[PDB]
Amino acid sequence: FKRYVEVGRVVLVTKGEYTGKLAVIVDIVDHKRALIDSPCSEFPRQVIRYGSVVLTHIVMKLPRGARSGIVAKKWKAQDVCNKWASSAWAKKLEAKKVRSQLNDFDRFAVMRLKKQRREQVNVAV
Amino acid sequence: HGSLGFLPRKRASRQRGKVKAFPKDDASKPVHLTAFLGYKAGMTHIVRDLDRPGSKMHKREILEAVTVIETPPMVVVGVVGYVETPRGLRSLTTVWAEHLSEEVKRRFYKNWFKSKKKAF
Amino acid sequence: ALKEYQVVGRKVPTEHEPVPKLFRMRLFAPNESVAKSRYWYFLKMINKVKKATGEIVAINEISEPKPLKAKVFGIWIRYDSRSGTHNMYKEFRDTTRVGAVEAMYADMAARHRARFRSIRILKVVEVEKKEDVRRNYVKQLLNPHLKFPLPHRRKKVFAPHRPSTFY
Amino acid sequence: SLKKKSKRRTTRLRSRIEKKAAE
Amino acid sequence: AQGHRLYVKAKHLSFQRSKHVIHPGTSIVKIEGCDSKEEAQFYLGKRVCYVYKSSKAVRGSKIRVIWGTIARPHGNSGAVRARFVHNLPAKTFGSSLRVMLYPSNI
Amino acid sequence: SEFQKVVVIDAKGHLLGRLASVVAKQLLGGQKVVVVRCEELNISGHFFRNKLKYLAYLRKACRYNPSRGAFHFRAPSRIFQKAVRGMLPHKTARGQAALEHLQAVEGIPPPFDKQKRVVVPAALRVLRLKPGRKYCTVGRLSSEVGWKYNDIVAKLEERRKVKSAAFYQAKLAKQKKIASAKEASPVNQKLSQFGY
Amino acid sequence: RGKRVVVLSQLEDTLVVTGPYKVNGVPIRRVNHRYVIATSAPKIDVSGVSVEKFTKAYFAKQKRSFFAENAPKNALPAERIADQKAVDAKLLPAIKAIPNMKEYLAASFALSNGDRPHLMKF
Amino acid sequence: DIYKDETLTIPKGVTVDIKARNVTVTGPRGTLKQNLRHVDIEMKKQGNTIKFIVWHGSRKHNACIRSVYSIINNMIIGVTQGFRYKMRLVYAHFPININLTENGTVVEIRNFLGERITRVIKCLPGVTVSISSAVKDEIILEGNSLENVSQSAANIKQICNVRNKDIRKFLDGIYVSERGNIE
RNA sequence: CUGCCGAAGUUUCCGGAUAGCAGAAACUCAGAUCAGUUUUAUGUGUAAAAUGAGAGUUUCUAGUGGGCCAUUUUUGGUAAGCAGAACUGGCGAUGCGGGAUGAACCGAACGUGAGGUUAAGGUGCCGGAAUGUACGCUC
RNA sequence: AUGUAUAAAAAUAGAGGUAGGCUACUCUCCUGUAUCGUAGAAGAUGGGCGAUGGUUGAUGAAACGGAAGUGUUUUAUUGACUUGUCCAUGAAAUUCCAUGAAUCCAUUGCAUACGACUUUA
Repeated sequence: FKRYVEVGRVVLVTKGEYTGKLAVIVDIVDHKRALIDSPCSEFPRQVIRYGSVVLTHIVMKLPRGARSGIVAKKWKAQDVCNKWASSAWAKKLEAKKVRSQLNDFDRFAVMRLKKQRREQVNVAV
Repeated sequence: HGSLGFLPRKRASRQRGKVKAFPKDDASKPVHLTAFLGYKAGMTHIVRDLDRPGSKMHKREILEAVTVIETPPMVVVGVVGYVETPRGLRSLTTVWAEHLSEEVKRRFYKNWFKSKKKAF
Repeated sequence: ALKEYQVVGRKVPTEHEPVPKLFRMRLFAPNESVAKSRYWYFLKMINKVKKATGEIVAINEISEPKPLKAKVFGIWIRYDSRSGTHNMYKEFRDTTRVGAVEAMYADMAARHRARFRSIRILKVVEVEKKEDVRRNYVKQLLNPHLKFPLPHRRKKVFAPHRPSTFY
Repeated sequence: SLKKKSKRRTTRLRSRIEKKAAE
Repeated sequence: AQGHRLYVKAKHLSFQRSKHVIHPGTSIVKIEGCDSKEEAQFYLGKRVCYVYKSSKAVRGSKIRVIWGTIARPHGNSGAVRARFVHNLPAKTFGSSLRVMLYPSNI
Repeated sequence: SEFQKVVVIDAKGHLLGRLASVVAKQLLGGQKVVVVRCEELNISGHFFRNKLKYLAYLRKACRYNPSRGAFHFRAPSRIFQKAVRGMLPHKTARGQAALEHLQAVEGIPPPFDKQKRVVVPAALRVLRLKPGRKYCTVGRLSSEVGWKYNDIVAKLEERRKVKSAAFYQAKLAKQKKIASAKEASPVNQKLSQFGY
Repeated sequence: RGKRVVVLSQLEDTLVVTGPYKVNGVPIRRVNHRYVIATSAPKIDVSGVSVEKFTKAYFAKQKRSFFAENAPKNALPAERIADQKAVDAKLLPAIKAIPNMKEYLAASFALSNGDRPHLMKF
Repeated sequence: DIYKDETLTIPKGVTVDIKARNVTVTGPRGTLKQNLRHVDIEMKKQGNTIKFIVWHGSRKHNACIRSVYSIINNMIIGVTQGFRYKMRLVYAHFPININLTENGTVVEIRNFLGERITRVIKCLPGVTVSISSAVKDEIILEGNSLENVSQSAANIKQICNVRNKDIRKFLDGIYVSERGNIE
């Protein structure tokens, strides 16, 4: 296995008002619940159910039950931010978000982009 | 009544007895045939020596009624290929001989005399 | 969702008892009306204090003082069965006394097919030391090296590809 | 059924079961 | 070739009914891409039409159309209720409907 | 969410009841459904329990002319079609039309082995059945009740896998070429800010 | 339908809109505001073209009291082409300065497979 | 319980791979393959140790951990040492005639209790049959698969069954005498 | 042919007279009396605040005088059923939603329609409605 | 019908690779909200610039597809179009939604209540 529910694991919230955010399991409650926190101010420290999160492969050292400030301090020290973005999974998710917020004019420019990209279709014989 | 495995007791839908099962194929055995067609003529009675070990008429003779079937040699006029499918055997294609005798050409026509003899 | 309520009441003052004792209970109910009703039923069944001759002097909702800290609660209960006489003690690990009560009601109704009326809460305490923690699963949750794979991972019908259903 | 016997019961049979439960 | 279809596709599922009574006046329409009653709030008030063909060449045309209006969502799965000028025939259960993008508010 | 003219469903690893209920709704919706690999369907419960189920189903027969009783069909496609049919108003013209808009086949015939085969997430065994629980397969169940084409379908599917895998290798090699030429053009990275 | 058009001004009820006639051949027309999808494409200058001339009476049809008659040769009056040509002359520099707008306005919008209007942002 | 694990240390056996739950153990004696797809147990391979792990399993599934551990240990013993079963012929009046064919893979038994029937029993794959010279009327069953060897011994004993006679007096038959390793 | 009003479904005395329920005619009554109701007080009964409603009588003239089902109390019980009362209900004069189907079960009581919202019961498919959410039990 | 556009396989307490020598690497998964395709009087008329490709129509083919192969390729041409990047004309008053055999008649008896069936002509 590559993913384990353990203290110090970074998780991605999937269901709820915090969908798409990154959190870290500060403490573990039981087989069905977990307590998480995030350095971003918009994400409060809260208890979540395991169905709402997906375990990311990134695990960072974290003492059990650390307060929000020290969690942010450890987060900045170990540079979890942009370490998640280094993964191809994050790039796909961010690209999906950018595609979602595109308007009609941007989509037209995309068509011209890929039409010019398709123009070459040149390969060695 | 009789056995329930033979009902519904109705007329056979064919004058010629159709084979419903052939012996299982074997690659070890070389290529041969399995069935033949003949015409019943009648039977007689014959006297035959009984070489039946353990029987009470061993090394003796008995009288047996035996049916005589005339079997003139059969002419191979074609071949049919069968392909196994998830819905059973299926006739993939049929190849006939170039020249067919009038005996087998008469089969395709109800009135061979009035026909234009256009088969094949 | 349940809400913890502090309920204080007494009988109506009278020349016999000009200063009746104020009885206070900590009981859980969805709303105030249910909490007062359960209080009066308990007071009648314990101190034989009539609902008619009494009145309610104070009602206050109680919030969890430390709702962000994982805790283990031990709950004493007097469950009613076919014989209508039982008493058990159960331990639940969670972050709110309300949550432990919520878990206990769901558990008892799931196993013994109990109801809110068949259940009466006897005492709720917060067991803080691993020494007093008794249940095996609670102990295996307070182990320092707790880690395990996530179980039960699980419109847009007609998915084109097979699910990963793994990591 | 599937076992040997129909789980579904006759309407007069259900009522007399209710009557037998009452007494 | 794909420079047309300014409309969203939909299917006429059934009438608005109880277990035993049908009300043919209002029809349940499954607009595709819609997945919730919150999503159906976008398609409220749009113009849904039923395009079919007949033998006669009325106005020199083989194709006739029954217009209609999306009224309100129906259920949690994103279906909608539509009121057509002429109530749709019972033979159109499962047929295709066209939900135009007008009257637009986007 | 969407529809096509014809939907091909790869019934491997699906559950008989869950898939049939989804299929029956799609047929009443007006879509044409083709369920391939019907012999690879799964049913909850262990093999012996399901075999006794069908056997007991075989017991359903009249005294008068058993040819007038319930016709028991042994093929896995016919088993699946019976499950779908009981979920349809088959005594009405609307129900009869929906049935005719469905084609259940064992394995994958040639007209459908060169088309994309979608799967139903709501009917998949790996998502619906708790791990370690006993489940049977309609192919083994059918072949024990009297279906007599298990081996040939297994052989024909082996050939289909071999031919299809060779096609995938050709397409993957082509995909490798187009992928290499994808980022070769600088225009891809010029304004990829739109997420493409 | 499906033509991308530039809005000149808002009338009492309709929008007096016209695409650059040399681009997509859309003359000055009243269009009801419920039959228009307002895209978030970058704005262009409209303050430089006179629009007070376009009135409800100006767009109004004559009385009723033939198809070879009328037609946009005989019944399309000369001055109408003069405002139309003037509008294109006043609008072309803006769409020339900002990239892809001439190409964008020439193209026609249409939905494709898997396109959901309730999610797509215009 | 959350965690239930059994640890096994591997001997000098070459390969103990459990890819796709298919244990394919290659040792000095040979290579044995078995399928453990009927048990939902994690098979962690790290260095010289193999962990059979079950998370949140019931007692019925938890009992499979030790059973899996033993059978894997048994087959590992087979690829390293092998299994050998010694059976002694027992006859009162009629000597039991035993002949070996295809280097012993099939045993046909005659002259049992005076019966003229030739009982032919084929051993399971991975087993060979030999006649011991040190001890008379001795049959040796050696191979890699303990289950196959034991099943072959059980089949031989079951075939040579005395019927309709008093067991207390009639003792004719073939029975297992010694079970162990090759060395 | 349409419209309006609309029961009794049984006491009490010898087939009935009576009463009761339904109407009509003619009277007086609004600072008045009533009530399938609840409080208060005196010792379950009696008497006087709450709430609702306009409240009374006299004449005379139709129809009704059965039963069924169920609850509770109680009398015995009895292999076990049940049997005897009382009690007010439900049906009976009455369609409708649900209970797969139904004299007695859960809702609901009816002019013709449009829209909205619910009851009882439901939301895998037949079948309108979440193959919803959360926690357990079961092979 | 309105793009009627999309063919690996298996596992799910795991797979697929890439890069290696059945074993040592690291990467990817976590659904398609993807990919292909999509500017043009239902798509007009010319002119450049830059590819030297793409889309096809009609021929001529050869290789492949049997499970229901009724379709996959490779192509040799020929006829078109090309938006790959720029230009110049045209649309409109539709001046605010509507879209050769068989049968009968005969013949046979291998058949038969009557039809049917087997023959012959």
